[PDB]
Amino acid sequence: MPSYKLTYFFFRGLGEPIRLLFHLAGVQFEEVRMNPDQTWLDIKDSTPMKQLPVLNIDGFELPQSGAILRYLARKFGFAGKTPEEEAWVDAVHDLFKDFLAEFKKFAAERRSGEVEKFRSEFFLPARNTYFNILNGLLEKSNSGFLIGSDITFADLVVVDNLLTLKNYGLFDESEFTKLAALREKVNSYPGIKEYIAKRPV
Amino acid sequence: MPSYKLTYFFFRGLGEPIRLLFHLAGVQFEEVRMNPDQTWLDIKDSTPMKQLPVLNIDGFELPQSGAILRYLARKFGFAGKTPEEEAWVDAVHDLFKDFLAEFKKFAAERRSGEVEKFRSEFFLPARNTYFNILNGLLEKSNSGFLIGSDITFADLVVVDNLLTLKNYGLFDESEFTKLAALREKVNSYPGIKEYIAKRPV
Repeated sequence: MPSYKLTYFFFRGLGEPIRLLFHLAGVQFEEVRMNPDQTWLDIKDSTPMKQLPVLNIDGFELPQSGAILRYLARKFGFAGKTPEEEAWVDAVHDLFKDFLAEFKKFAAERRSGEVEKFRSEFFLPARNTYFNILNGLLEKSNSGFLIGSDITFADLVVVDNLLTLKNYGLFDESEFTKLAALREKVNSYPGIKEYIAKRPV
Repeated sequence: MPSYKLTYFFFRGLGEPIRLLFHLAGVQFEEVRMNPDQTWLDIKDSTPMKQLPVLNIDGFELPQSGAILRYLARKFGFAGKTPEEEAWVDAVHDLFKDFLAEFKKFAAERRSGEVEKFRSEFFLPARNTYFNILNGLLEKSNSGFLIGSDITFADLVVVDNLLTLKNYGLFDESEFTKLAALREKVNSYPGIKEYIAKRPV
């Protein structure tokens, strides 16, 4: 009877996929919320790698969303259907992390200073390429999920971001029929539909 | 008999740890150095996720430095022992990556445009934090390696960067008696030692 504990912030950011993961695998976990508006230095300074989220499973401590995602997805069997698919999961995820950093660069710079769609020409190009690679796997894929015969933590990681992307008005569900379908596919997926349901919008 | 190719540029960059792995392991692979100053637009486009390095095991491709490392590292036996140990290697790897992103963020500003040490007093707080969490493991270590009873692909990734940081003068072997200690253990490691001896200084 192992108990799972995830310490993270109020928002979705990096921990949401891990959340959707636990729900996808239907394994109950206890979430200790943190306040980024009232966090104490000594408390953050005592986190495994001085940053959240952090997983706790009967003693074991694991920081780094990426690491955590895989650790659980691995146990719950949503890390990949074979040693080679798993690596592609790790692949799409890395692509994500890469883009995620290009996005944050935009998001954190569109409130700096005034026509500046100029810097919106580092992002759109990047976002576009990103979407191509994603539409490449989608173009192929015969299951609806990015890679594999089923859903993997790569589908989560990518869509949760299509959400925030959407909210920053950087993702028009229209123009991107394919990704749209995926977002739909993973949101309606049992375990997540119920979760995304009562989820503080 | 399948063949192991790695496509990547003339320099160390992101692919070097993968190279260190194939040697440290002893598995035979061939390198396809690519010209960063000659990549024909359409050549880049037809790459798995339009980016190098790329692992090839006979018409099987793996598009991510991290995906490629973990993939091989698992097959080769340097991903970590127990699942919990592996998760930490994955975590220390993610950390390195978070850090790497800062280093670039510096090197860039380090020659753009003016004694902007302020950005350099934005880099150090990232630099040090990184080094600390890195020291914590290094202490808790009984092997002399970041995590586990032996070497891990995580170390490969960490020491390499320590070298390049060195070249950028952002690291002093004596100032950091521990991290330096680590770097020695990896370079001298049987297999790596040979290889690094024959690579372009």
